[PDB]
Parts: sequence; C-alpha cells; structure tokens
Amino acid sequence: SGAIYVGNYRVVNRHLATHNDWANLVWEDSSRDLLVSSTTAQGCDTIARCDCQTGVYYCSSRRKHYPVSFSKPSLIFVEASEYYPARYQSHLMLAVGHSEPGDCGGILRCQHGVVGIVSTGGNGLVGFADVRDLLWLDEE
Ligand SMILES: Cc1ccc(CC(=O)NC[C@@H]2CCCO2)cc1
Ligand SMILES: [Zn+2]
Repeated sequence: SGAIYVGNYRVVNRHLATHNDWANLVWEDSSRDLLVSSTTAQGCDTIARCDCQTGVYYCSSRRKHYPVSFSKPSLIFVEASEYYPARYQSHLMLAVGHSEPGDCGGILRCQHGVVGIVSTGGNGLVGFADVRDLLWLDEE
C-alpha cells in the first residue's frame, strides 16, 4: 500500500483505489495502474520533473529503502500477479530489486522529488509507475 500526496491530489495504484478514491475521481488509466482522487487537506509530497535514472524506493516487504538504477518509462510486458493478469503496462520503469504485491504504492524518489510508485514485481525486478509526465499534478 502507499500514496503520493501532492497538493489536493492522492496518487495510488488503480488496483488499490478505494470506494472514496472512485467517488472523488480526478483521472485514472488501467494501462498505467494509476488513479488520482481529490483530497481536503493539502499534501507534503513534491513531484520530480526530470529524466533521472537513479533514485531510492521504499520496500515494505523488507522495511527498507534501496538505492536503484531504473529504465526510462516504457510500454512493458508484465507476468501475471495476484492483482492483474499477464499484460502490457505503459509508463513503466524497471529496476533490479525486491517487489511483492503488498509493496505497490511505495515511493521511488530522486534528487527532484517523487518519480513514481511501485506497481510490478517478481523475477527480482520492481516496476514503478512513473508520474513525472503527469504535468497537471503540479496545478489546480
Ligand atoms: C502524456 C499524458 C497523458 C495523460 C495525462 C493526464 C492528465 O493529467 N490529464 C487530465 C485528464 C485527462 C483527460 C481529461 O482530464 C497527462 C499527460
Ligand atoms: Zn530527478
């Protein structure tokens, strides 16, 4: 579990979105596994606007932050997980690290703020769902 809290927006894994998230929907994309909902209180997070390929992500299934190199956001094939089938997922970055289903929503950060959240795992990779292209997270 986990969420990016930027202005009056909450960014979660679409597959973990709550009834409240859907009741206060701003934007969703199943192909990216992202959903954005509106918040009453403002958020403590800043979004990275950058082409960084090195950062630190939180792994809940290890209680640990791990420094990682990660690929640029691409359309990638992703093997069947407990929360999705084997399928293509867009705007996805892969690093070499540990990711179990429960790890989804853990933050990846670089020197520029929040890059994205955990979304995929298995075979010793961790996929992150980039949010740097979502320019509208920083307005309105
Ligand atoms: C490349 C790219 C893709 C998607 C977005 C999402 C966004 O923030 N757009 C607000 C939504 C979209 C439909 C109407 O309102 C930004 C940039
Ligand atoms: Zn950066």
